[PDB]
Amino acid sequence: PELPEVETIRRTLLPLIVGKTIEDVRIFWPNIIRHPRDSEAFAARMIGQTVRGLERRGKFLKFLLDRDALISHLRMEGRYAVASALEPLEPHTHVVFCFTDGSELRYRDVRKFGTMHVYAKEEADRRPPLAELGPEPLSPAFSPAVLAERAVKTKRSVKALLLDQTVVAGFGNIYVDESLFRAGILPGRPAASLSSKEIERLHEEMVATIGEAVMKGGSTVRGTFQHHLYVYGRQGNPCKRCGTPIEKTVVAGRGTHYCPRCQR
DNA sequence: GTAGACCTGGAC
DNA sequence: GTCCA
DNA sequence: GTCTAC
Ligand SMILES: [Zn+2]
Repeated sequence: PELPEVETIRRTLLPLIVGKTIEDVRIFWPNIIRHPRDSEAFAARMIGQTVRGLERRGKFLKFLLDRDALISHLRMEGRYAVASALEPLEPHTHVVFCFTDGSELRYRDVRKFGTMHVYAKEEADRRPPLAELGPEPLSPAFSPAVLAERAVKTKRSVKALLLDQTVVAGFGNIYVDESLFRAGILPGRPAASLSSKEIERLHEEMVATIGEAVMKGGSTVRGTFQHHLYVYGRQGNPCKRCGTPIEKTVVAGRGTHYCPRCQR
């Protein structure tokens, strides 16, 4: 899940929990709770608070309660669902919040990588993990200029620069490869070796890609945007623009898909 | 930079 | 049995 | 998806 997936979850979950008051919280896999460290304290501070709103910052979901904010990261398998407290839980359910009306919010995560933090509202943006986070791609904060300042100062690949959440928030393996394809730029190339015409071009393809994926409810990998993917997950398949077999190597320590003729 | 963690169930 | 994200 | 260790 990247910005489009996390943003879709946000729009689809808010109306199912707004106004509900928390009555109890249960943890079946402690390590998921990062702050406060003691999972018993995390559970007790939320009791009695009402869900007032739900926001997003990069790839993080930000639950807004009475005085606190709950910060949740889904990593690779994390998923949410609301249901009746009288029915059986699905497997791999590690954290559950029970509301005073008999319903509950369930969090599942097969690999157990997800994380959760909670702080008073006014302190959330000044502390980890949201503190040293970059600007939103669909906002004036992100521009061709703000993308150059960072590129003209490093040897690392251009893909390695886009995966970094401090540079720009929200992009992942799927949308980084797609964006670089639409811009005609090889992923393994140096960030400093990019011209101005390329920078602006890359900025424009990232905005148009993230925007499109959102209007389609994200992509279903592992939702209808996966039908619009050009390179991701298409090793040894004819390119949609030129017909050259898509290739797959390894850049920045991650699997990488690209077209050898279209990108350069 | 690229293995190596942190975990687990479908792929081949 | 075993390699993958 | 991220963080850490040669
Ligand atoms: Zn091509």
